[PDB]
Amino acid sequence: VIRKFTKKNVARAKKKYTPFSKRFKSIAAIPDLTSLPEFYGNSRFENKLKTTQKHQIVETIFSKVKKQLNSSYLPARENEFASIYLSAYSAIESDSATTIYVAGTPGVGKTLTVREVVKELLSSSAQREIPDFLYVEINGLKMVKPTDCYETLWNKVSGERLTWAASMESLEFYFKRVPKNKKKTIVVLLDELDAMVTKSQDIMYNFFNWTTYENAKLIVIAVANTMDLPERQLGNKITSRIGFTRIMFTGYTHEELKNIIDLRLKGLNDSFFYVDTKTGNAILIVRKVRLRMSADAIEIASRKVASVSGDARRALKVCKRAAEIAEKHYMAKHGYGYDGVQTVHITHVMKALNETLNSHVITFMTRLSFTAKLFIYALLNLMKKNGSQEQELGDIVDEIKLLIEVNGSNKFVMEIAKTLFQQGSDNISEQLRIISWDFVLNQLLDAGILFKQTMKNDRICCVKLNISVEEAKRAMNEDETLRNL
Amino acid sequence: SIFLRTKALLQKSSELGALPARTAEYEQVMNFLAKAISEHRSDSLYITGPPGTGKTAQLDMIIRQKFLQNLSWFELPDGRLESVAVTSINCISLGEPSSIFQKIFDSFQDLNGPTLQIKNMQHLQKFLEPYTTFVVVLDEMDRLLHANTSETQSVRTILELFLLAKLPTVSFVLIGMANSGLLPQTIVFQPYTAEQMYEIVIQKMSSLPTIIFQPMAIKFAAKKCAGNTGDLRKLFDVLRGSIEIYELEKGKIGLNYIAKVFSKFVNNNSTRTRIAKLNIQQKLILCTIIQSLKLNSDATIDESFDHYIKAITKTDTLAPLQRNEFLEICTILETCGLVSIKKTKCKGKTKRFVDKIDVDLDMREFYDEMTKISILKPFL
Ligand SMILES: Nc1ncnc2c1ncn2[C@@H]1O[C@H](COP(=O)(O)OP(=O)(O)OP(=O)(O)O)[C@@H](O)[C@H]1O
Ligand SMILES: Nc1ncnc2c1ncn2[C@@H]1O[C@H](COP(=O)(O)OP(=O)(O)OP(=O)(O)O)[C@@H](O)[C@H]1O
Ligand SMILES: [Mg+2]
Ligand SMILES: [Mg+2]
Repeated sequence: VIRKFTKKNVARAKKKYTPFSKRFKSIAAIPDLTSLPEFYGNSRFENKLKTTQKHQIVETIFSKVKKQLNSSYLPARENEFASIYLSAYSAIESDSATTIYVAGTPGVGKTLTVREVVKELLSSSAQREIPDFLYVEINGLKMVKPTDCYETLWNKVSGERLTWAASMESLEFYFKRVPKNKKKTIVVLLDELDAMVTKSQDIMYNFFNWTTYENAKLIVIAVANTMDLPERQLGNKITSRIGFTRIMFTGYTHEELKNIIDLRLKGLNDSFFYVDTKTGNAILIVRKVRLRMSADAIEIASRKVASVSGDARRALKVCKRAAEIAEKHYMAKHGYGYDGVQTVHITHVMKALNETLNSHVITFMTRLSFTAKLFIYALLNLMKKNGSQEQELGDIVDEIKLLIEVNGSNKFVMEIAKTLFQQGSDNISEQLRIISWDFVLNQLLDAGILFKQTMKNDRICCVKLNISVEEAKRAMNEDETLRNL
Repeated sequence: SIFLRTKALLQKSSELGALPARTAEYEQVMNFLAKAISEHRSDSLYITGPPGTGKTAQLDMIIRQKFLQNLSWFELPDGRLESVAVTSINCISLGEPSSIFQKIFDSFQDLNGPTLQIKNMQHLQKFLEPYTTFVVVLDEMDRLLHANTSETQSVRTILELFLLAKLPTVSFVLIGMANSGLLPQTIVFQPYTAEQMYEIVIQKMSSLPTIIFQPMAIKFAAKKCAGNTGDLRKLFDVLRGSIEIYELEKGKIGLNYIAKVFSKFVNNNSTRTRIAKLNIQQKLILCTIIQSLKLNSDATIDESFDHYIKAITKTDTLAPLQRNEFLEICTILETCGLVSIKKTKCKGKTKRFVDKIDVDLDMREFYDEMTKISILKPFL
């Protein structure tokens, strides 16, 4: 039979379709699910990235600082920790179902605090003072489909693999109908909650409505990026079910950021290493070299990061970048390779803070060819003349031609005009566009300096500056020929 | 412990044949049930209200206390003990609205017997002829409309359910709960008042031996939760947070802990306090942003920086900044909470995505704070 089209790359997973409501013939037929060999959590890829180390790498004096300042390795979050821990501990011990809403800006320790809470709760459950529970982590930005959370959570509960709809009625049956004595408490971290927001808002309603069921024993800890998300994007039902209590994670102050960086720099700052002068490898306790990172540098970086974001990721990255600048200068000075006091100074911290601030756009426009600068000058002249933010390309052509033909008496124009309109050549006729006109137009379009509308007539097509006008003016009058005229 | 058990009773999943403040609605639903089961007449009920007014709790109490799978007895005031089969279905947790008839069959037919495939209300209508009154309670039936299509196919499911609960010689009633002559009988659950909230809280806590609350604190919390649309869930969160703060900061707990709840979980940030934490340069850039949005109101970062440069060369206050430093101070104003930078399409002849400035601050206290600084009034 001849097909009208073919699907030759269909990949379908082995997911059954029958939900949990039809496993057993009755409510009384369900056993205690905590004793089943597949329920409640009862990797093979870690050896694939193993190789044979046949070299000896050199770890220098600043290597331990850069490795230790990473995000992989709880001082300033102790009230939020106490709130989340006490609510979750009361919900576990009473066999209740509870929503905990946590919101905040990036890098302020939300995921870290919730993970530390569930580690202390699992340790407390290991001492047999609260009942045992299953911890499920669902990240909305780590899902392909938003409904895959239905796939994930049920797979964490039962060990079955079903399609998302059947998983959704399975979770509904499990949370409402199964009694508490046959169940185990489940703590779910929903992280990046906004990523799980759809048009129907069914996932939001289901996940927060299961926390209103008497038999559920479900604790949902939802992490948001804003506090006004349930009012702005969600309905009144979901906003009512989330609750009035909402824990806000403020951005870190510079005392808190300094405490975080000093906590990572305990045992390394004001310490001595044994450093080989032949290769460069350094050992924590041949020369005895003292390593310092100054507290004034850390406080400058902490104050800047705390005013801009209050982000622990940025504070740690600025400190690591300063140490890498110092370590690059160190390897340049001593000639070390990749096989008495060394200090991360305040100047490295200022360089790390200024390298994301130095405005390469003006430098890029300064280092362009004469035709691109002439294009930008003509466009700026038209914006000065007729006062419009969008200029037609034919007007730019005509005003470039006027700029060449009026200030001819400039010696540079007498040098450049034959190049511009004939490419320095007899037997090439005079050209309506300049040489490399489309080249510099496409080059300024690639950089994001220009916006061009989508028209097929090249003369009436409009061009707008996407960058600010003042930086284009200062780049243009940096040029000695264009500022002369 | 009394604190743990009191917090357990004040959860939003906590349970308690009439609810304490829903006696009239209970008698309405039971007289509808009397005129339904006793007459052997199919009929449709439609229960409506704002969230938290206790519709789902009242129907759950009715099903649990006063009532093929799920077969039970219904007792009349006469007391003839009719045979009923009651089920409750939450409509949002179904994958499609078209399969709910099947789930009604999946709520009623026994697993040992044959399992017919119900496609529509015709098959269920055929299924209910040889019978025993069938009671369904559809929660969130309002999610039985379709978000796509138009008027016609959106009502495709609720009208076929209403016809199935109105045709003769069946015993299928339909109770529908939704959020705010074959038409269903309408009951509107009302938002609670402060005294109703107080009586519900005292009735739920009457199982406890010792009340850890002063009654004036419960009255204060109930009267703050008794607004235009005030629900019992907010009162439960407020009281539970009162125990939370009380045992985080350490007897009958005071009225002051309710105020501590309403201050801790309402970030009542003032534009006064936000402007007062800035320096002179952040205040100046805030003023230039305000003026640029006053004159353009669809303005980019780069046009606002152009306006800042023009104003700072017209007035000559301190030294002008570079575009990236301007953007960094704009993000500082985001961190303080006065300026927001979004990413939106343009509406010109060259429509692309650009960074856009919106302001969420009110003009009066902004101009009042900026009036007191003399070197800023050229920018006002
Ligand atoms: N209080 C803290 N003490 C020590 N390190 C911290 C602290 N807060 C944050 N960090 C560091 O910052 C990293 C990022 O924090 P985290 O992942 O918790 O951020 P987040 O607020 O969840 O951000 P996002 O919204 O981007 O997910 C942590 O892994 C850790 O290295
Ligand atoms: N009269 C009452 N007595 C005791 N608890 C009540 C009462 N009314 C409501 N509640 C409790 O308040 C919560 C909300 O009740 P319910 O689920 O019935 O709300 P609803 O009106 O169905 O709202 P929604 O549209 O949000 O579902 C539940 O915890 C319920 O036990
Ligand atoms: Mg996170
Ligand atoms: Mg309800």
